[PDB]
Amino acid sequence: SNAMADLLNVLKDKLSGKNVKIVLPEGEDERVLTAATQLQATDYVTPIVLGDETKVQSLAQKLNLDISNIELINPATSELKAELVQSFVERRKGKTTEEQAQELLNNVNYFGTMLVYAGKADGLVSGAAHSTGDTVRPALQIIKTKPGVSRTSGIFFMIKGDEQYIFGDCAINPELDSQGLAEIAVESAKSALSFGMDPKVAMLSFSTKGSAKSDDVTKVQEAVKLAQQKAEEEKLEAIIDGEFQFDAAIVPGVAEKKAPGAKLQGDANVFVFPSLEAGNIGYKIAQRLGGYDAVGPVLQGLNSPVNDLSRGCSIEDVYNLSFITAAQAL
Amino acid sequence: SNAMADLLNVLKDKLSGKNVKIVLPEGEDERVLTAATQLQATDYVTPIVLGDETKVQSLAQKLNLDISNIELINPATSELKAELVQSFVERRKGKTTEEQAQELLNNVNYFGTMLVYAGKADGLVSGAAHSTGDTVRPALQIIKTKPGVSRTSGIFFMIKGDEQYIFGDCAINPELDSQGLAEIAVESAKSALSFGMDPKVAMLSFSTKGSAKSDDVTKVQEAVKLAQQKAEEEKLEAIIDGEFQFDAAIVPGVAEKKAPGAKLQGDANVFVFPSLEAGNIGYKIAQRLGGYDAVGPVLQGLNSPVNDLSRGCSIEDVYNLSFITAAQAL
Ligand SMILES: [Cl-]
Ligand SMILES: [Cl-]
Ligand SMILES: [Cl-]
Ligand SMILES: [Cl-]
Ligand SMILES: [Cl-]
Ligand SMILES: [Cl-]
Repeated sequence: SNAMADLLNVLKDKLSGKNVKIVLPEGEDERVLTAATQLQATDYVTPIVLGDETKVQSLAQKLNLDISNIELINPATSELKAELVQSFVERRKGKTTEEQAQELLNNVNYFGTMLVYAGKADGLVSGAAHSTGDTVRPALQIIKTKPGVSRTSGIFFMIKGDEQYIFGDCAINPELDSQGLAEIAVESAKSALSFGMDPKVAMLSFSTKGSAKSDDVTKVQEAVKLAQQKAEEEKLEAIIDGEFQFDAAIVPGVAEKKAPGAKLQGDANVFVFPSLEAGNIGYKIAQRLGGYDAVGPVLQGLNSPVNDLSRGCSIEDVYNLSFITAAQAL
Repeated sequence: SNAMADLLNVLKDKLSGKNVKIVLPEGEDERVLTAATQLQATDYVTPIVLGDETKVQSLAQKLNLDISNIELINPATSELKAELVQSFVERRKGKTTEEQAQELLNNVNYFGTMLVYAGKADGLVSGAAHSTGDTVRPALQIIKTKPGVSRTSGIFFMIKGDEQYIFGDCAINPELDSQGLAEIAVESAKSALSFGMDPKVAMLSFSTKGSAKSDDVTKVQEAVKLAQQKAEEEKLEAIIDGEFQFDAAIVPGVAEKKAPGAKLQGDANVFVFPSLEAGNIGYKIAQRLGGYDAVGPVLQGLNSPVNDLSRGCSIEDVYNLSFITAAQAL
């Protein structure tokens, strides 16, 4: 099996001919620039690279890359800047002056975020470069969360051989109550659909179907009710159930004994952790002790997708995250 | 490798000739009775089986077991009952009458617990039989936690091939603050020593050494300080450190990057989870996705050890848990 290639093949079938454009603000980053050349040579994702044109071209030359067919935009000299300034001023509802917007939009991450907001591109991948802060920051200001969603959350694809799961929230929210967990469950189901999965979402705990009693157990039980309510409202093509211990969620024989007649019978493929402590630890255990590759974090909940690279990313990481982001944009 | 046999070999070297006696209250349980015969045929653990003598002998016959060399005690007719009644009345400080004690001590779990308290046996393993409640309940009343320990906690040996880790608290305490986590860390270190390990205890979080800020991160940071204080006080032969994400605790290269100069460098063998949600989920992930066997739960913190079997245990589980309990008694 080749789990990463198999995930990409599902995303490619969705993306083929859709012409999705992903902004890569960090054109002076070697990994990003090289990944842009690779994406350009597919049909699925069109990279829009930002930076100083002379510096980016010099870096390409150093790297022995032909970037002549890549769209490369320097914010300060772009014919689009004027419209993006005006839109950013309108979006900010008077919180930013025209002069401030003219200044801010010279920043590659702000400019890139505005390309997405203005419909000139579909999503954005950044974070490889030290000068990029949190990729998500301008996105929160400009793009915002989707109607009905309070906050972003972070998911990972956990992949090994022929197995592919989604785990979340593993990165973002350190304090979660029932409403927050239910939000994560619904967003994760939607993300799983974007990625071509048939979502079966287990809300995890140390209890299975009332086997323990505590405030944290009640929290997850109430989250299941709210998530099911939100899903059914929207006729989401997903099953959401809980509370389950991890084995009851993923082992049919355990489910049969501990959760008889539940909607899930040990066949979950999306796992919602009851806290960030649990999720961060749990994906790291699956990664190291299970030998699963952890692809992410992938952000969900925004009106348009943006995702954040590690400073230590590889070229392949940029390529893969660009595909994931492009799939999210559909 | 044979991870379970290898753990038993360490425990056998400690137990050889020490004549440790483990009470098995459930002599009318097939698994327990068969395990008693197996333990009797070693030198390490002496089983003290309780029950109605005629019923236990009839069950042995049905099972084709020779139990003639096993110590078998019927509480109601035991020559020891009178002394155990008097001791139980004294231990209860007037909360139980002599008549009530005479009645209660006919119960195999109470009688067995009193054998331990009175120094007639060293530990106790129960829980296979439906009529046994929580094995620990009489223990809490009679044996109690060790001086300086508030509560029991539950650990698992996570074993695969040549790898052996301790995870806790994975079973008992649904609400833990810094003091409670520090208690678990110190008890787990002590348990690891009992089991022949050189304990390197990582206190887990979603943060590594200040990489995130939240109340839950502060909780674990403060727990590390308190645990180190308690360990150093007692010149415990253990290292306790944190806070660590799971990969920083167990992967040297991650530790070097994320926790430079920390006391642990990716070489933890004892893992203290920041909550029961995290621990219960985390061991189940290690078990199912990692293919680790999870041996437990093993209780720690009592003045004398008692441990609890699943109703669905095997014969081997009773045998193994008897060895673990006997090791704890040293
Ligand atoms: Cl559902
Ligand atoms: Cl669990
Ligand atoms: Cl990355
Ligand atoms: Cl230490
Ligand atoms: Cl972690
Ligand atoms: Cl068991």
